Amino acid sequence: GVLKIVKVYLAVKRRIQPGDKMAGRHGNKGVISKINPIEDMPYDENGTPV
Amino acid sequence: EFLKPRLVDIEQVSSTHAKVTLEPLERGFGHTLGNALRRILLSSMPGCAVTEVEIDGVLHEYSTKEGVQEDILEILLNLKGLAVRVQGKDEVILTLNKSGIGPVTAADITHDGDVEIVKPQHVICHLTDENASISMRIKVQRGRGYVPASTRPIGRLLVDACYSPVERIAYNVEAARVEQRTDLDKLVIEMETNGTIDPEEAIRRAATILAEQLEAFV
Repeated sequence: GVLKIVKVYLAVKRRIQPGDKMAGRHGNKGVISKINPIEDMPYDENGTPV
Repeated sequence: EFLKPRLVDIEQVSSTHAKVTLEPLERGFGHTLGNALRRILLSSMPGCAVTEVEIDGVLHEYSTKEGVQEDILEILLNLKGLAVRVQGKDEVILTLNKSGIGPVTAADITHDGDVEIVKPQHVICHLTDENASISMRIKVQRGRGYVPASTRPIGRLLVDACYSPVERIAYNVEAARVEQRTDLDKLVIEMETNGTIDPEEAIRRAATILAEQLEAFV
């Protein structure tokens, strides 16, 4: 009953956003709650932010 | 009264990172100025990142080009990491044409004498066979902050814009035993740029931004 089929393959790119569930290898879950600015994060004595 | 700090020294250790010094400072002003300048530098610094690329035989970034082992997406990542300083213009279109076996680095870009590549060893891709040639047009444009392609021809590939020359800023407040007076502070600012911003210019711009923001109530 079908004449012709056209299949289109989109390639979406999902970066990150508040809401996405990230986890670890030890059962530590958690959804991202905020994408903090680079200069608002805690930093050690060498200036490297976490 | 309050002694005025001034840029007394610029110890440029390497091409990327430098170490500036401010002296003298009163009690507490060392940390205040250090943190204010660190936040300004990490936030708002003009940069010359790549925005658009156009490889000739490539339609979308999820494809491959014969003779190049990097995927087009990896090529776009390598171009996104490209550090370049443009001086007389805001936007500019660099041209890359390279053929033959070997690493296509950033030194193969057409010079465009008002545009300087600061890291010629930056490998962009690899050409595997001799009969292969790549030709791309790279739109390097001036901007501020981080502008992803989601916010802003079917052969034009858009890359995420990351116009921020600085990569790491740290400051240290020490005791400047000078001028026959004790209990004075000296602020040493260690900044890690990608080479496209002079540290004295960075500090000057950071102080200018603070001075402009303070005009709201003075």
